[PDB]
Amino acid sequence: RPFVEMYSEIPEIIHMTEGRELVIPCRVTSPNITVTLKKFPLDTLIPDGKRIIWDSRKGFIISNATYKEIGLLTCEATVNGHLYKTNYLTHR
Amino acid sequence: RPFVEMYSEIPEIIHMTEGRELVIPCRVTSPNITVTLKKFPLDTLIPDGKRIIWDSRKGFIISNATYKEIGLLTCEATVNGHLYKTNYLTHR
Amino acid sequence: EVVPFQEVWGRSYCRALERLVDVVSEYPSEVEHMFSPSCVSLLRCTGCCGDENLHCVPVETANVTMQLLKIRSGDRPSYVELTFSQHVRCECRPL
Amino acid sequence: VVPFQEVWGRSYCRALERLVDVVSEYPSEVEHMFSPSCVSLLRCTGCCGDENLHCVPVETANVTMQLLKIRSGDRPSYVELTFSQHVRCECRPL
Repeated sequence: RPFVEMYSEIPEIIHMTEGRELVIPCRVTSPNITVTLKKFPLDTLIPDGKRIIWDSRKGFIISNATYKEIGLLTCEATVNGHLYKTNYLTHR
Repeated sequence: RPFVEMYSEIPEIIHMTEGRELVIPCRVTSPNITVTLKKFPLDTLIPDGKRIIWDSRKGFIISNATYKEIGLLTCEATVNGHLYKTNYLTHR
Repeated sequence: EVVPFQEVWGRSYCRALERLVDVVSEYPSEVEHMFSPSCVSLLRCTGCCGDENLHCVPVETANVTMQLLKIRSGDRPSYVELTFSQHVRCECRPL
Repeated sequence: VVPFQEVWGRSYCRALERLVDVVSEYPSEVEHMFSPSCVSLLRCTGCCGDENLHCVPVETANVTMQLLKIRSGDRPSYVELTFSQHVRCECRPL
């Protein structure tokens, strides 16, 4: 298991506001583990290195949360032939 | 083909009046063919001999039309293993 | 290509269709609280019935149980399971 | 029990069948009565996870349907009516 917080089908509720920083706290165990950030239904937020920074010790940090970040988000990673997910719900 | 007047795709329109006679005119070539009156989606109108009469040269004769007989009606017959259909649309 | 007439007729006649109903309207004693999502999809009878003086009404119902999140002012949030009544079979009746 | 993610997916933002009046797509047809008088169209609907967003079409397409026009006293007609379907939806600020 890569995520520190054990999984639930049931998302963890994160409160956010437009404008202020947003942390998807999906921390992990090794720096060399690839984690996809998905937002329902079909968006992938790709780490670019300035608005979407991927920190292996914090999760994903988002500066300037627009409306496009409100909803059900999932962190995904595949380790040893198995797909792992952690769910979050953003609520303004 | 057992019916005299083919209505396979587009139904013939029959004007009906609340409480008066309503003929579904699906007359047939030989008096020996069994014909079934259906009303979409699920109804089947069996000729009981008085309220609903089957007359092979006329069609189905319904003596006191109610709101239950408004809509899409279908006469069905099977000849030599083939199902044939004629559709009527009753309107008030 | 062109949707055939009977398919057109059948799809709008009298049918149970999904529509969004909001949870607090199903559970008015819960107004002070918030649910996520705030609306849920239920089967409801809908249709034109072939006649301007008929309407499509439920003739049969059934319960569905749904998993939701309840957000509370001052308290911890909770996983919750709520039941709602769906329309399962519909038929045409007079106004 | 419908699992949460299905509950979510079912109400969030999507192109959903609803019944729409013909006269609401063809309002110049006042005099008459189409049969059927309403048709099934895909329409964007949802709670969008926020009561300050709403679910709007982002991609659409045309469908054509066979309908009938039962007339005042002229005679009945066949007609092929085009409508616009919602193919994709998204949540946008009100």
